[PDB]
Amino acid sequence: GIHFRRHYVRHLPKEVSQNDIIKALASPLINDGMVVSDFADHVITREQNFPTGLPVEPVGVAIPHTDSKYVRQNAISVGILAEPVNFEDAGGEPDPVPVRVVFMLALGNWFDITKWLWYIKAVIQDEDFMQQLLVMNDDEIYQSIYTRISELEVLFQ
Amino acid sequence: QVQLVQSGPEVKKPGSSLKVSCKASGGSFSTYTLSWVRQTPGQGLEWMGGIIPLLGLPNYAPKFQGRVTFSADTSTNTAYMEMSRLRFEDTAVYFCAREGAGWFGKPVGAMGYWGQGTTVTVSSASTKGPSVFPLAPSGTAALGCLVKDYFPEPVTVSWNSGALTSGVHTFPAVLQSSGLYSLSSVVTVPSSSLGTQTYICNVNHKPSNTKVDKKVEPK
Amino acid sequence: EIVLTQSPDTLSLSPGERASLSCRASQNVRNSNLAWYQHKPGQPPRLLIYGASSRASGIPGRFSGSGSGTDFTLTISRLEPEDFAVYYCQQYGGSFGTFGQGTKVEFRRTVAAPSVFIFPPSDEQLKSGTASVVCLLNNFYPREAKVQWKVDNALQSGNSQESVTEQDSKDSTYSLSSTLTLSKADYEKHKVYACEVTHQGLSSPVTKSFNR
Repeated sequence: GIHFRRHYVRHLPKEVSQNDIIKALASPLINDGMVVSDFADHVITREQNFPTGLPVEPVGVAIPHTDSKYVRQNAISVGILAEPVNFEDAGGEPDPVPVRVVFMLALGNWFDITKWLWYIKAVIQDEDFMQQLLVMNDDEIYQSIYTRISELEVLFQ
Repeated sequence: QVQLVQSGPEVKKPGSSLKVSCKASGGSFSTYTLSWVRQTPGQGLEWMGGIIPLLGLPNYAPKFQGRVTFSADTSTNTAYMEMSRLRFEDTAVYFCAREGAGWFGKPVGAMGYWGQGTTVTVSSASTKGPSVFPLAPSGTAALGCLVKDYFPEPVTVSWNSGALTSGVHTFPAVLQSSGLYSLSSVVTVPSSSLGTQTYICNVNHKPSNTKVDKKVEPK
Repeated sequence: EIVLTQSPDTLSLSPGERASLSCRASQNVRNSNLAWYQHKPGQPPRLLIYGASSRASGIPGRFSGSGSGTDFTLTISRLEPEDFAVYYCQQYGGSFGTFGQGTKVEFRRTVAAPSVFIFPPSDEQLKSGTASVVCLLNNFYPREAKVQWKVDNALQSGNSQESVTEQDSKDSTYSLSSTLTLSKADYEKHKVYACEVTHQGLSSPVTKSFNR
């Protein structure tokens, strides 16, 4: 059971590097005890080896993560960026991907990961919802994301 | 539909390195997991592990963590399994399986689509042609021919160029202490029919390019 | 580690009957992450059911799955010739997936005794310097049969190999071939070679011998 709270959702200031985005989004998970204390270091080392950026169509998406051994409780942290931040395309691509929205996934089970990639593909495909994410505030994007994953969960079963 | 095509059969020496490929002709498996299941002779299925292609995140069963390495390429839709320091115990049939998809592409978790399997043989033996010996008969009479001391698998046995098909039994090969396979094939035929007709067993061993047609008749 | 054990080892049924296969886990299977597979000789394993009870696409209505926690069951309401195969259960709730030992379902028929034949070493094979005697058991059911090699009233152990045919589609019987390997030197010394066959269909042990 993944834990999604308002505290995990946040807006990030401009002129912020990818490293700082990782540490900032992992900070609430570390404080809650959802992950290990140095969870951000394993995420960025994973991020350098395997790019997690996805192009989509309205906005860009990032899916940072790490091995399941470091995660203690399943969680998800969402970050909204005021200006596009460079992220390398997942799967391998020379041209960079301008990622506006970042989805940090901490999952303790390897088999659950594929289902959460399918949830993410579903929500990011909606062109109007991705572009409305930017204008909505933290509480508005949290409730919309919560409602959509809850809707997606009842459709999965 | 979506299908998985694996590499051909491989025979390798002990201590060698193996690499098997599995391409998904149908669709991109980038979103779904790709697992590897092996089956040793006379045993059951065994889960070696899997790879998440888009993320590149692998999972290894504790029994295979050391010598096995999984990888996948998303641009050619092909997954790879590497195994260094091959052993006699590594002789098996290796399967690749893509994760199943429910309605509207929901990942079920189970392995929905399977490859045809790759036979991997680990042995110090060399390619050798078989020696065919006859099993002469002595109502119902039984005759056959013994195919002995060949390597590697497999061999095909036919009777009267395919004309004889009812009552033919070809037994599985057994690996001998030397390291060479041995196989037997027999047929039951009326005792009165022995004198009229001659029965020839057609033995083909493609690895050694051996064709042997042996007539079998009373002692 | 989650270990799975299936029962029974072999299920002998006739078409039209109801099949029940049991799969048990040492620990609770997380989120009922279980799957049932069907494996036929010479074909890739086919996924039948995923999760506790969810049916894979294309599987007929016969196959159904039940269970939760540590106990799980596969049920085939009606059996047909295609359904006779080996069945595996696999769990994916743990950190790594594991399979079960498997259950073989086979065609059930009236018990039939084997027709036993013995083939002595051929002349061509005797020129090579190795002698192999072949004891053939043909069209017997059930599959379990014991072959014992005796040479001049001497029990032979550790110098023979046997293989069994898959169940015939037309008559649901089995055939067995046993080979006794000896050097040319040892073969010349002895005179009587025989294989003893014990089977449910045979009222008394059947012995086939030759002298050379």
